[PDB]
Formats: sequence, structure tokens, C-alpha cells
Amino acid sequence: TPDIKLFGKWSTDDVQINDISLQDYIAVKEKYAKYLPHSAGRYAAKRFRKAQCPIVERLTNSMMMHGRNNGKKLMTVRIVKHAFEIIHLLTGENPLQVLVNAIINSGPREDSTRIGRAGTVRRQAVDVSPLRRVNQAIWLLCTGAREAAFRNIKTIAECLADELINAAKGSSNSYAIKKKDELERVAKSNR
Amino acid sequence: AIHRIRITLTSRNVKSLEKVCADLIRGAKEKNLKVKGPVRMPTKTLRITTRKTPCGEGSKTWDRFQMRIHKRLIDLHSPSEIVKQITSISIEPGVEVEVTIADA
Amino acid sequence: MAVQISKKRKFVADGIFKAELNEFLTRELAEDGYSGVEVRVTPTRTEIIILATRTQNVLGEKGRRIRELTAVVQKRFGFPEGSVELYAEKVATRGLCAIAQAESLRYKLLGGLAVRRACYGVLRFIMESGAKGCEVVVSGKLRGQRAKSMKFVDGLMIHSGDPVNYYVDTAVRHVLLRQGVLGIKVKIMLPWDPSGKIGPKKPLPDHVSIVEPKDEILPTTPISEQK
Amino acid sequence: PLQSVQVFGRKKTATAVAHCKRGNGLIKVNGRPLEMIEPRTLQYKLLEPVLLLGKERFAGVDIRVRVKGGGHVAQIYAIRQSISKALVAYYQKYVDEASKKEIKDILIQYDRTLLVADPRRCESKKFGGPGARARYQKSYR
Amino acid sequence: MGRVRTKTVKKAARVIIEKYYTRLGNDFHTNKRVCEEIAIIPSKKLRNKIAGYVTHLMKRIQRGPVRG
Amino acid sequence: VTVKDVNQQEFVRALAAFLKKSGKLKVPEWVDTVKLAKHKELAPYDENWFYTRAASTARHLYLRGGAGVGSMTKIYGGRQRNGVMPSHFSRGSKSVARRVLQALEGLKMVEKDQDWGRKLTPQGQRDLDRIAGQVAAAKKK
RNA sequence: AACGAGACUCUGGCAUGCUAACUAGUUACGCGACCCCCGAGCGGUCGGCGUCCCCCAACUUCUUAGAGGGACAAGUGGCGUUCAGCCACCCGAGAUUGAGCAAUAACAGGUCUGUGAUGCCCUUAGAUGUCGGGGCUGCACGCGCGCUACACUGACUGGCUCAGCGUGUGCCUACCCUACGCCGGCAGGCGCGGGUAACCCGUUGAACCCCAUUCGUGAUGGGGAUCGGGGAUUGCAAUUAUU
Repeated sequence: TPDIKLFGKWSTDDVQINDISLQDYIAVKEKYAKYLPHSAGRYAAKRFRKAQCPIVERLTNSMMMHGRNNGKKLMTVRIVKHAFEIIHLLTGENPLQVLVNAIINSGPREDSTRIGRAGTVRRQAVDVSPLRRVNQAIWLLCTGAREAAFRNIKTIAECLADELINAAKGSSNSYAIKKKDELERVAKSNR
Repeated sequence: AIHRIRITLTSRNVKSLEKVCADLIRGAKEKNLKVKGPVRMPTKTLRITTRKTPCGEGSKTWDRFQMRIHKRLIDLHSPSEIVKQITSISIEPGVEVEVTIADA
Repeated sequence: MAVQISKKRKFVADGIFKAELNEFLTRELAEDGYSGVEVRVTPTRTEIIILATRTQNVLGEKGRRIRELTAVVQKRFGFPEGSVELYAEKVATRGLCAIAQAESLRYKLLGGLAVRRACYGVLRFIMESGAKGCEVVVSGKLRGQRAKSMKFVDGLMIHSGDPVNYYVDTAVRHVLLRQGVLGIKVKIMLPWDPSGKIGPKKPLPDHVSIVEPKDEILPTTPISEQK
Repeated sequence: PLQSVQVFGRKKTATAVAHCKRGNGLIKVNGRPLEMIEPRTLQYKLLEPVLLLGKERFAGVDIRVRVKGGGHVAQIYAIRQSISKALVAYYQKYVDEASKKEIKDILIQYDRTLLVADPRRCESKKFGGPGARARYQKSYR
Repeated sequence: MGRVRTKTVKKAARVIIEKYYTRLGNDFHTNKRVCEEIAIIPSKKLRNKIAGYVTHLMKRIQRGPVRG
Repeated sequence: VTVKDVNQQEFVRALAAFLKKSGKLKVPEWVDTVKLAKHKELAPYDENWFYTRAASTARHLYLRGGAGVGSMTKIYGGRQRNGVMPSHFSRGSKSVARRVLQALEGLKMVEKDQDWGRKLTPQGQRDLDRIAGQVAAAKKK
């Protein structure tokens, strides 16, 4: 605590990665815990450089999309502070363990791609990197809250905290755990 | 009497400018006129951004031209006679000079 | 007699005077081997150094022509009377003076002479006078009513980078005939690298060479030599 | 005897000259408290060195900072970058090596441009685009 | 990346080592200042290159014989 | 305390109330028909907007060297949505600010001083810093 | 051996080193003045807040612009014929920050409506060379470049708070940028003053953003097309609506 930042109130201790596969691309607490998610603007100039930056920051980055929200990273952080707050009142946990489950449960195990034969569509099943899983899982759940709040009275904060619950405990009421299983259902067929 | 006399230089060529300033600072300090150094002012950009094609046709292209002026001024305080004597002579290049009666 | 215009506008108006004159003169001194000017304002006096190769034809008998030229400028730009003072100058080394070489080729051609032998004759002169190399173009008609181009080239040339501003000069002159117009262009490369005037800078242009002196001797053996 | 050493920080043309002058506590910026510098959501960030190093490093100085340039954001990184270096310079000049070498290891661990500066500034636009890379649409019919 | 040395460097680098073999060290900075005095290289960036290749050659010349 | 120390969102909301108690500010008749700037599309919701804006007027004079009716408007101006045309900045009303500053001057909390601008009276400067501590007395700074 | 490539020029990134500054600042007091006890103390003083005062003060970190230095695959570990080079790492600004310049030969490409550049042909007093009026904006339709939108990650109304490249009357023939005072809801009017410009406008007190109200999933207060009436400014003249 006096030598390692919390989050402004939320411990990064008592936080685990419960896979051996997806750690070393999920990290949040080795020393990478900080008061806020922000950077000086170094995040990528090498392929390995992407991995290092926190998961909580990565979530904030992929939250601002679709034209009108680009370049408004401070507005974005407002939504994240409410998210953890709502998650803690609503279920009562270290609200980061919610998010870590939500990411790990939403990442695909097998994926398909295209292959050109006879000028006609054929598909091939292939595997997926841990770095791919994390990138995909962060994409998918953020699309859910963006979609729901497009005509609902509910705010995006409320929508997003709901979306991490249904991902963290699979229940197929989320946009993520649905879309995960769609890909794998294809990957079984053409293989 | 001893009047604060300002020798303004103005040019477009950094070599031609600077060496003529140096000459006047040597000749002044040689005679102990209590000369004050150059005050280099911000170099100003004339920009002209215009078509490269007369009678526009083909891929749209332009051309940046620029002129850089330079100003700098040395402040002396000494009798106006010996200044106006020595100043106007010993200038080789096309570089302008403007003498002022007083400013301070 | 005042005040005085902005410093920004001060340079523009000087440029307009430098340029207008330089095309005024070229339409009168073309036959006298014009090669440029160099203006200088001096204390309470204007100097206009009218560079041409043959000062003879510029001067005239009793200095008539120089008197015409001074009276023109005294009225045209509205100069204060008697401030204007002309001077002439002869240039030495005439084959580095592309402007004059091009405009001489013009009157050789317009005099009525073949193109190939004329281009060769001007070429070896500008090569002989000193020059790394040189080039001539003639674009326009000849031997029918479709156009062609005729390049005559010898020596070195450059085309790229910042050295183009220093180490070459280039001129363009239109010449008329009874059938259309012919374009002359002359491009000539300056040779100085050892020293002087100094005019163009001492390093080599396109491949920038390493100037290399040599010394290397030893005969040393131990001894003490008192001084 | 008067002790005064000055430093600055930069990020994207936002200068912040933070003088460390002998005294006790009371860090300010523009003659205002750092507690109220105004986005007040990034409040944990400019506070970060002071909070992490402890307030007992800031017990022999009065620091005041003057700023200029940049936007609301880039100023925050500038004032942080200056106060970090300001503290260091005070130890570099009046105290021994092993005091400040320790402090250097702590800050540079979570380096975030506290003791270094980005070289990144805007690139110059060229014609045929509204941006430096982005281009106007191209039609074939 | 890239930055493969041109022939203008490799031509003069060989020459400068042949006639000033004694003056050479194996440090960058010392071999720079020697090239500055025994010749003039008209650029600054060019000078920083020719020194570095002169250094890189002098490493190999202290082994078996070079064929250039 | 100096007015620098405290929050400024709190400052105005106690200073506006202060004035309206004391019978201060003789207001213009037009105050219920007034768009308030050229770039607005509506009147304010507030029914005591005049009291609120006089607060913000006197504060800025404490900080900066003081300036006239023109400069006050430039500080307040914002963005103008021109509909189908792209938005641009523009300045708001003048004749409101010309009533504000003359109403303050009637109380002698400001006065036309030298160097092209009204400046705030020492009596005015007394009253600002007097209620500045009242803010800290209230909540707890 | 030569041209192009590279080299080169400009620009960005590294200087508490060098050079020097009331048309640039900082610091230091001398301060005296204002302010509140706001903290120790009492209000003074010490400390805090800016402004005037500042010098015959001190300095050049910040700002300005000049001379210089620095980066070379330099060092280390792999890899390569162990050559030319390539990959990782230390130091750190990593060997690519972005532009300018650019060969041979060609095109029946564009331009006679840039040219007092130009051939030939035509026309030249009932003129293809001058004043007045109209048109290039005329629409059942087809296509291209864009702008503004379809909302709650929002709109609306208040409050807070940050910037840079430039430009400006004394020019073309009649014309600039604007502070300040006064009058008007606004457009605007009117009285005075400065600026040849690191000097005056402008310590460019800009937007998104930030903070607090109001609206509530509704073609809604989202959207602002279409259209009626009225008020100003430019000009010799504003109708087919100049703004």
C-alpha cells in the first residue's frame, strides 16, 4: 500500500490469474498497479510493447469508439470509476477478480479463418494466441454496453457492470459469451 | 552630448549580417564606448503557398516558398559624431543600417 | 519625404526594382553581350553596375548611350534628381557566363547559320574557358513542321540536391524565325574547388570528396640534443 | 545563506519551471494549492511522487511553480515532471549522492516521463489531405 | 534500418588507414579527430561515418591480412 | 485567506447570495426577455442570473489587471451552432455587462482607474477575502 | 568512368556548456502601498496572495538566435563465408521525425482565355476594339467532392479553466487591426487613443474537454430543411431574397 498504488481505493493484491496459459499477457499487480489508468503515450512501437501496459487501461482505451467518442479519454474514465463501484455494491467482491474472470471466460479456444480453393469459400480451423484472446475478449464485452445504451434509459456504466457479471459467471445473457460460442460452434464443423 | 544611439542592422543573409555586427562591436569596444551587445530579434517567415501548375490540370500540387528576414540591433551610448562617422563606412555586403537619435 | 514603409514591404519593393531593371536592360543590350547587373545603394548615391562583356558598344561615342540610360531611370522610378550614377564593368572569363553564351548563340542562329555547327562552336568555347561540363538544348522545328529536340552535351553535369544552386547556372532565351519559335537553353557547370574567387564553395558537388594530404617519414633513433 | 535551485519539465510545449527554495512544506502552483488544479479527476497523478516518496522529503523546501503552454492535460504532466526533478536537484546540490540515488531508483521504476521527456510533437501537414497522412477521396467514376 | 555503407566511404577508409596506420587507436572518438586533422571531410555526418568504418577495419587488421 | 485557496464553484454560489441579501445591485428592467448572448438559443433557466454573473465579474478583477466591457464579454463567449453550417466562436451580449459593471461601481466595489479599465476598490478586495474564509468556515477546507 | 540512388538543404528531437539581451524574462532584495489573520504571534514581524514600486541590483534556468558539441551499427551477446551485413541488449535522443531537390527516353496529355511568347489563317468602321440592360443561379432527370444529422458516451442553461502558426492603416488610387468610454435585446451606432509592429491589438482570458441544474426513450426539448413578417451593415445599385 505505501510502496504500491491501489487504484485510488481498490486493492490489486488478492487478485489472481487462474490460468497458467493467459498469464504473462494478463498482469495488473507485479508493479503495474497505478493510481489511475493513463500513459504518457508510449504503448506501441514494438510488438511486445503492447502487452506490458495494464488490463484496466486497455479496457478504457477500447471503450471509446464510433466517431463522436474518439479523443475523449477523460470522459471514458468517468464510466470506469462508476463500473467498479456498481460491481462492488451489486455483488460484493474485489471488483477486479470479476473483470479477470470476465476476460478469461470471453476469450475463444479455437477460431476459424479463410483459405482459397477453387474460387469458392472454404474454411479452416486454427488456434489462437493468448494475446489474441485478451484483445478479442476486451473488444467483445465493450461492444455489449455500447449497444445496449443506444436507446435505453440506462446509462453505459450500469450496462457495462451488468455485462461483466454475466461474463464472469457464464449465463449467455451477455453479448460476449454468446459470440464466443458462435465461433467455436463453427470451428467444430469445418476443422 | 553622449546620447543613447542605436545601430539597427537588418538583412536576409546570416553570414553577411553577423560579421558586419562584429566589426562594429570591435571598433566600439576598442574605443571604450561602453557598447551593449546584439539583441537578436525573432526571425520572421514570409510564406507564399500557391499553385505549381498554370491552367490547373493533372494532379493537384503546390509550392512552398519562404523568405527569412533577420533583425538585430546594437545599442551604443557615445557622441553622435564618431558613431555616424564610423558606421556608414566599412560595409562590404548589401546589408541595411538605420541609425536612431534616441530610444532610451 | 516620409515616413517609411514596413520592413517586410521594404524587401519586396527592392526585389521588384532588382528584377524589372534586369529585364529592361536585356531588351536593349542583347547585342552588346549582356551578362547581368549588380545594384548597390551607397551613401546618398545609387550605383547600378551594368555588367556586359564588351563595354565598347555599351559606352558609344561621347557616352551617348550611358547618358540615355541614366536619364531613363531618373524619370521612370521617380528617383531624386542627380542621385543616380551608372557604372559599367567588363567580366573576365566569359564562358562561365551562361546568360551571355546563350544570347550569343541566339544572334549566331538568327544571323542565318546551321544549328549543329553553331552548337558545337559555342560548346568548345565554354569547355575551353573552364568548366567541368556543359549542355545545350534546341527544342522546336526544323526540317518540317513537326518539332524535335537536339541535345549537345560534354563533360560532367549535376541535376539533384542543393549543389544545383551553386555549381550550375542556367539560361533560357526565345529566338524567332519565319516559322514559329525556337527555344534555346544553356546549362554550364562551374569548376572551382581549389580556391577563389572564392565564388562557389570549395567541396565537390555530386560526390563530395575527401581532400587528402600526405606526409609520412621517420628516421628516429635515441639521442639527446641540447639547446 | 540563501539556497535556490530551479528546474523545468516539458511535454508537448508545456513548460513548468519549478523552483526549490529552502523552507518547509507548502507546495503550490501559480499561487494556488495543488489540491485544486482543475480537472480534479487526475488529482492522484500530480500528487503521486509526494504521496509515494512520503511528505518527509518535502520538509526542507517551499516549491512554487509557474506554467505556460499546452492544454489542460499536458500541463498536469509538466508540473509532475518538474516537481520530481526539483526535489532531486535540491539533494544533488546540498546533500550527498546516496540520498538522491535512492530517490532516483524509486521514480524511474514507475517511469511515466517523470525524469525524461517525450520527443514527440506534431508533424507538418502536406497538401492533398486534411491530415498529415489521411488523404482526400479518389474517384474513378 | 538499412544504412549499408556506400563506396565513397569504403574508398577513402582504406586509403586513410594505409598512409596513417600509426595514428589509429581502436576508439571511435580518437579515430574521428585524427581523420579531421589528416584530411578534411566536408560534412559532419560523413565524418562520423568514415571514422566508424576506419575503426571497424582496424579491428580486423590486427588479425590476419586484409585483401583490400 | 486569499481567494486562490478555495474552490471557485463554491465561491460564486455564496457570493451571489451575499449580495442579494444586502439590497445591493440595482438591476435592469430587462432580465426576463434576455437571451443573454448571440450564441444561445434560449433564455437562462435561472431567475437570479444577474446576481450570479456579478459574482464572476468581481472575481476576475481580483486576478487580472482589470479590463472594460469588451473583455468581459470575450471571457464569457462560447460556441455558436449555426445549424447546417459548421460551428464557430462568437461573443455574447454587451449591454448586460455594461449594466453589471456600472451597478458594482454604484456600490464602490469597483471604480474606473487608470490604464484603460475598471479595477476593484480596496473596500471590494476586503469583502472578497472576508467571505473567502467563510467558505472554509462552512464546509471545511 | 559518368547520370539517378546516397551524399546535400531545410525541419524536429539532446545542452543548468559557450555567446547576450529595459522592443525578453527570472531571481533578489530595497521596498513603501493594498488585502485577510488566513497560520506562529496581536493587527506588527515571520509566512501566504497578486499589482504598483522597482534599481546606479544580481543573473540568463525559463523566452529569443547565433557559434559549437552529440549518434557512428559505437560497445556487448547471438548469427552470417565470419566477408558485406542482420537480430537482441546497455548507454541513451538508436542506427527510418517529416519535407525540399531528383536520371535516360517518351506522351500527338493540359495550356494560343498567364505571357507586348509566337507561326499561319480570319476579322478590322454596319468592327471580334466602348457605355446601358440581361445571362453564366434558368429544371420531369443522372453522377462526383463535401457539410450537417439521426440523440442520454446526448441536448439545454449556468459555473470553472488551458494554446499555437500568423496577420495588421502610412499599400492601388482610398483603403487596416482594435483597446477603452457612452447608447441599444441583437445586428450595430457614436466619442476618444495606440500600433512601421518580441514595442499597440494580445500575459492572443478559443473550442472540444471539465463542474452543477433541467429534459426522459417519446420523430421528443433529437434534427433545422422549408417558409412568413420585422430590424441593421457594405455599395453607385442588393429584385431571381449580397451579408
